[PDB]
Amino acid sequence: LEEDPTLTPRDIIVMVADIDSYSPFIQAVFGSAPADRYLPYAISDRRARQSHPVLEAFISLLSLPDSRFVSEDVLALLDVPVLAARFDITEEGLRYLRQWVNESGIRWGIDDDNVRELELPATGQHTWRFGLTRMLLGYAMESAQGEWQSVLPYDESSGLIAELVGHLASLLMQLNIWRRGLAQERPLEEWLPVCRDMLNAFFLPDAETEAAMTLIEQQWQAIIAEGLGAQYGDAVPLSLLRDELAQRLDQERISQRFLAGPVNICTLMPMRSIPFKVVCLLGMNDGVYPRQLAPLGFDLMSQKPKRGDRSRRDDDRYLFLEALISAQQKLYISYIGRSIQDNSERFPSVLVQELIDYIGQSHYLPGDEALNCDESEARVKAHLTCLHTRMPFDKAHSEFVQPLPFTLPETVPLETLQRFWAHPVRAFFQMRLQVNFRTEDSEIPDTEPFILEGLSRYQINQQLLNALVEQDDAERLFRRFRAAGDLPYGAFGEIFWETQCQEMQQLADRVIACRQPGQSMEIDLACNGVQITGWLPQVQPDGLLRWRPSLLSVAQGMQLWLEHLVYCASGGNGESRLFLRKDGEWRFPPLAAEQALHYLSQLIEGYREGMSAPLLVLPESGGAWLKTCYDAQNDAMLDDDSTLQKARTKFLQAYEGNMMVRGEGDDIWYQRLWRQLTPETMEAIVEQSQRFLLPLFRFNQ
Amino acid sequence: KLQKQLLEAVEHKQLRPLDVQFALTVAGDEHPAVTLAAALLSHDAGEGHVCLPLSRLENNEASHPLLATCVSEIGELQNWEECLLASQAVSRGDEPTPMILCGDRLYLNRMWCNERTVARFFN
Amino acid sequence: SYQLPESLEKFTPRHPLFEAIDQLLAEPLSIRDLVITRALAEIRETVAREKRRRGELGFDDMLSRLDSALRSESGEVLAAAIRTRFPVAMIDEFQDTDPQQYRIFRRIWHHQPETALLLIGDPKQAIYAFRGADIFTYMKARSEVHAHYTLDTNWRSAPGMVNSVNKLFSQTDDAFMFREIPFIPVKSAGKNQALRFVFKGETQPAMKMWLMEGESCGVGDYQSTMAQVCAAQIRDWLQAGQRGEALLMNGDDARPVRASDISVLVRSRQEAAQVRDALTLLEIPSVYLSNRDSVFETLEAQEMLWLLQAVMTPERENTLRSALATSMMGLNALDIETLNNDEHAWDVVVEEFDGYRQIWRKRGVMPMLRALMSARNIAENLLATAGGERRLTDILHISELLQEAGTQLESEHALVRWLSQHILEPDSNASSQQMRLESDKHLVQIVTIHKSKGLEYPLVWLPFITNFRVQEQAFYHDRHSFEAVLDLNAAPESVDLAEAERLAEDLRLLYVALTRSVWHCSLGVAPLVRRRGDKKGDTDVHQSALGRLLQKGEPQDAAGLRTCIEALCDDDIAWQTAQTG
Amino acid sequence: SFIWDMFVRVLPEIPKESAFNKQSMSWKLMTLLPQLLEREDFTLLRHYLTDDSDKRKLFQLSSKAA
Amino acid sequence: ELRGRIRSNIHELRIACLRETTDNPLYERLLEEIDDKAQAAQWLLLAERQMDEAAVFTIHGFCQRMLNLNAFESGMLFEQQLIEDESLLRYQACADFWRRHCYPLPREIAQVVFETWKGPQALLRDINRYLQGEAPVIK
Repeated sequence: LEEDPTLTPRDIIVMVADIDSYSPFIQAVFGSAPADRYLPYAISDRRARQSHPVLEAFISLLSLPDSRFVSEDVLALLDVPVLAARFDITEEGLRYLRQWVNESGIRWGIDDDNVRELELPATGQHTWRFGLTRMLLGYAMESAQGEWQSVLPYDESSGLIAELVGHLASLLMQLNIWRRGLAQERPLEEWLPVCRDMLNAFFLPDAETEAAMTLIEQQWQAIIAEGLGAQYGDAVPLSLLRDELAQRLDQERISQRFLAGPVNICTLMPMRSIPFKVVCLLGMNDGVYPRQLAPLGFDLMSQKPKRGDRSRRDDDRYLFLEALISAQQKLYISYIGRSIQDNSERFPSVLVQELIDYIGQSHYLPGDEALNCDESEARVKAHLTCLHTRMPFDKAHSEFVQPLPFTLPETVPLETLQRFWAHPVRAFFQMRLQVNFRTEDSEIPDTEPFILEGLSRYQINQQLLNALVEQDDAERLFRRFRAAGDLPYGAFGEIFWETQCQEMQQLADRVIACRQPGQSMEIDLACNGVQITGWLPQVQPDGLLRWRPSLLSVAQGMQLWLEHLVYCASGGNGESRLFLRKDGEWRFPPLAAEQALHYLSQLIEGYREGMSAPLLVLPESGGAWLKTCYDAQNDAMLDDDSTLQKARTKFLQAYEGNMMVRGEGDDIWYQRLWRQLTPETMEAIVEQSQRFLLPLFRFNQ
Repeated sequence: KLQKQLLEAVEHKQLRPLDVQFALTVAGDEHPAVTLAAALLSHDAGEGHVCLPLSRLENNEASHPLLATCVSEIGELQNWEECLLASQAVSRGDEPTPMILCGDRLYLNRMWCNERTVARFFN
Repeated sequence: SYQLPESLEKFTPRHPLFEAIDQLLAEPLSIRDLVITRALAEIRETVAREKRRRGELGFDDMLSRLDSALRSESGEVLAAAIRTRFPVAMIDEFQDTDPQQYRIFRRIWHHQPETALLLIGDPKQAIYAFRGADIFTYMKARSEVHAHYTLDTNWRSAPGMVNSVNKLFSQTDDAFMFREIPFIPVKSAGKNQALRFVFKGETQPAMKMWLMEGESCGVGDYQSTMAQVCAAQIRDWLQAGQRGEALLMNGDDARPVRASDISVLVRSRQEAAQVRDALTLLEIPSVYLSNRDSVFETLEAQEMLWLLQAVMTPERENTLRSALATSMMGLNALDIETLNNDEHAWDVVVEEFDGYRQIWRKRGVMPMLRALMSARNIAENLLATAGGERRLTDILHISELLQEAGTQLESEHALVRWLSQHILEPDSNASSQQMRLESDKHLVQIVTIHKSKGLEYPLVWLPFITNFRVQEQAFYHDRHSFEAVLDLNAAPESVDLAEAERLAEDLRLLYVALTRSVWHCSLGVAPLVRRRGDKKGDTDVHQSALGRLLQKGEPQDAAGLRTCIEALCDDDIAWQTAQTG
Repeated sequence: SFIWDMFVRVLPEIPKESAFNKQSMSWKLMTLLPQLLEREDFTLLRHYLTDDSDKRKLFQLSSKAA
Repeated sequence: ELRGRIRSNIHELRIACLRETTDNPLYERLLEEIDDKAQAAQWLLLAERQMDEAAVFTIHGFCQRMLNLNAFESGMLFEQQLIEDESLLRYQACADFWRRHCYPLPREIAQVVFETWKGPQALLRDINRYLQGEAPVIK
């Protein structure tokens, strides 16, 4: 259109072999066209999508009684704004509904009668009735008293936001009543008002909705009118009418904007031939054109081919020639040549192959005018064919770290240092420049929990342990978690409980063997002219004793190290200990107050530099590199070249993950800084680890 | 029973569907007097009431022939104290039960903790 | 343990309890033998019944339906129409067939002349044992058919390579552990006899083993020495051929060696990190073509999720600075620090998303992914930054993946829920895999055996041909009826039959691996032992595939293996020792 | 429609629409087929339908026959 | 690829038959074996234009095109919607079984069950490899 001066967009037409799969790309590019290069379009024969969520929701309601009613499907129904307005559901309360149905434990079907209908054993829990009972007893009373009819109260709803509970309850009794109603076979004369009853019972009409309601009512009336006028009397089930409605509803199409004025996109209608100057075609690969529709099998016309018969194959073969002869100036024929995945070969259709063969056997290029007929044919075929490429495109980013100014306040909290030192790489992001990666809330689990893993079982172990150190009962707490629905059904809960309690007993008795009554204390001490304020909770007067049901890690032990440093800064003679699983133990001896303040000064300057620029302190891989290299007998640094490959092996095998442990390199905080680990940054990390973490093994015992 | 009548009353907007849910889920198939009592106490709780004398709810009879429908159970049910205490959904303050009655007043049990601590604070 | 009655001279039974105790011990006690069968019947029954109420269909169900229609009484009538319609049948790649399919073919075309049947396949290259393909049905077919023919020409490889691969498999007769797969010699072509591979003048042997030094060795040594050695030789070839030293000529028309004409063949995936690291330590571009990883695994999906979430909810400062803090926007510490304190420049970025969200609602998915691509101009950023094309292509692939959901779904909550839904599940769909970032120029290819079928290569290596893994799961075919019978209890005879079948499969893999090398290919070998005590004189090489070719089922050691190697070492095969260099 | 209009204009005593339509014979065959079954010539349809049916196969056959 | 190679072969054979002089020895020996060049050329002309519907399939496509041709004996539906994600269906079915055959079991019986494996996920992972294809005979 730039090359030719005047050509109306009314006088360009592009046909296509298949319309529905091709349409999203056409619509996307023609809606994403730029400003100056814009030209309008008019797509014809689009699939009829007038009120798509309303139609899909009504079809889902008409498919009611054969569904197990997953909570995901229930909320995918509930998202409709018309239903939300009718059942007075708000978008701000929708988040509360999401988190409450995710966390309150509503996973299986609607009710235990449906569960028994599906011949399964009656679990008696994990239903919508169970979840509503949980929610309403949480509304009534707190979760500290216990259980009233062996179901756990749910204290997340105790205010004025509880109206959505009754809203959802009314919705589910309406669903239950219509589930009961829509199962039995009925004749047509009382199948007639069912659609009207459904429409008025569920949907409040909006300004736009009446078109969809009229479509549904007209289709229902037409179907049962055909049935009644065809004189049928026996009852029919709901499934046949549901699939007939679903097939007939989307069979409507749009042929109302054929000559709007812009460029037109449409499929090849039969016998349609209009003169035009520009005609373009798409998708002439083998096996897609012409579309092959086999005869049904019992046909008798195909056995006796007479003159007036019509075949789709010959219809397409005639339409191609009619489209060719219906062109005046230009023709644009293209096809998919090579598969983009494996770079294999595909082939164009037989019609296009015949056309290019006739073209090649028709003319000759002006260059080699008398060389050879077949060589000239091959040259013409090579010259006419155009070959595109795979990708359209056939300052740089700088290093992210930059120095920053920072001040040193005279009064700093202990919790600030603890949060910085827990993980400095992410601590540079999460508090300094106020960026954090607030991940979206997770999925609702599909079914009841069979086994327990991760943070849930960690919390269960912690709640078992804080009672085991008190040596209180486990049976009531087991009943409370069974009412919570966080345990497997039946005696498997007791089987799990036996293993957990017997495994935690060996951790518990070690804490009992040295537990002493202690007290909390408030740190008010200065270092390098900087006052430090903090609260030290539950410190025994004769030392330290911490415990936590976790595996041993260097970052875990360094918390105890900092605890012992701040304990020795406030006088505080005596050793310190920490207990973990598998009887892992840590031991730190007391030292001089000046030495403790010197180490605290080193950590303070480390924090001061790390706040200005994100200092690289890897707590576990660097510790794995630095531990075996260090020898405890000499308290010095071995530097033999034999260990210079063992250190590489163990550091790499600790950094990159195994198939059983989560990859330490698989963390977006580290992935943001670089894409690939480099040996220079490795050496820098080794240097920082040797500069900072090395006092730990000097006093670990 | 009373489910269609109280849905009609929800359409009348006199009693909230939340009150309907609370009464249904803590009554089930218990005494109809207990069902109406739960519905009315949930209604005044949604209003914002803190106390609920038994005489006021007894002589209200807002929606139904209370006496002529309630007299179906064993013995003299007009002695409403243990007539309610026969049901499992109420207790005098011994078990973790949502419904507690102390001073011929029936109300919520967290509200019972608050009301009894302020009642022993007052008198 | 001592209830064997023979132990009188070891450590008379005189009572029957001392031998009934061993009678009790001879039968293992478990419930798995019952529960596996009881679940296996009902799972298939429940799936086949549940598919009826939805009316869907499957590839497994369709062939079973056709077989059942044959099993009905009208099979003669149903087969007569097929015989009339198609009086011929041709089958390519016959090595992947099931007894169901062979039953169909046999029933339709085992009789009724004027109708023929031509089967074309190979007993070798049958490497789809886990793809539902049985090898024993081929021998079952060959026990009924009685016409056998074999081609001779090759058209591809060097005559010396053909002679060497004939000689090395001509060691022992019926070497495939089966009397039904006899390997016969084949000849080369008369036009490829001028193919030579020279190295500083004189030519080079086509086939060549490399061997460890030591009485005993392990898998760690097998990886660590040989990966370094292979990388060293590949580097030597790469450095030599760039100066016209080594050439590949067919007669006189020669060319140097490049990266594209050098590849390697391996067994599995977990080993490949060692090979890739050892290759890139000498600064060599390596790409792993065998990966079928989903694009949703990479960080591009995370950044797209964050961008869509921030453009859906542009209100809070935290969720917007989360999107601007991503690597693809390409900012720095000073950039973010100036962005925090400048309220006007902050509000400009706030206000552009206000209109961008309206454009999102009006236009769908794709045009906004085009518009935010064009507006920040990050195409030239990733073109300037090295290695950014891999990060760039995944965004366009994700955008093309989103269009099949952006039309069938309309709610903006649904799509951002859908993305996080597929984040936690890497589905193995063919459209979910990664496209090739640069399949256009000269690189080094690392591919596995299973994808190596039919692809020709000039030169190729083979480091891991000695290693093997013993099967332990009870699954075997009968030696006469050829029925796949499964045994619940551990029967050592069935275990041995399964091990023999597995060894046959490994030898088929070796035959697959020692093809498609027109000039030259090479491999290494080790006297690795799976036993714990090393110096017992009983090596475990013959347990593997290649060990049977040299030891013929003999417990040997380094000296005997060395003599067996150099017994047949003559001017086409050349042996060499390998030092850790 | 034009030929139908010519029919109405010329030939008398014919309604504006016939009782032979693509949906009419669906329910007509629905009614007729179980009554017409077992006539010693519908053994193929008997083998098709009489094994198990909730009129889905019958409906499909009715539409195809229409 | 096979269809395209076939079309190229028949086209080249037709041209070589009309020119009576070939270069490939295979076509040379075929032209030596030609009885009637005009009849052969006529058959190739009438066969090349019928290529678009020629019978080349996979196994699934072959049985799909055969049953919809003659489905009276099968008794299957004319039109169906295919599916591929049957793994989730099998995962639902095995857990459905594991609900009914483990929950009413007593503690002493269920202890041995808990010993050998814990969850229906691992139960499916153990026995998945025999579910597809033909069920095997159990000794």
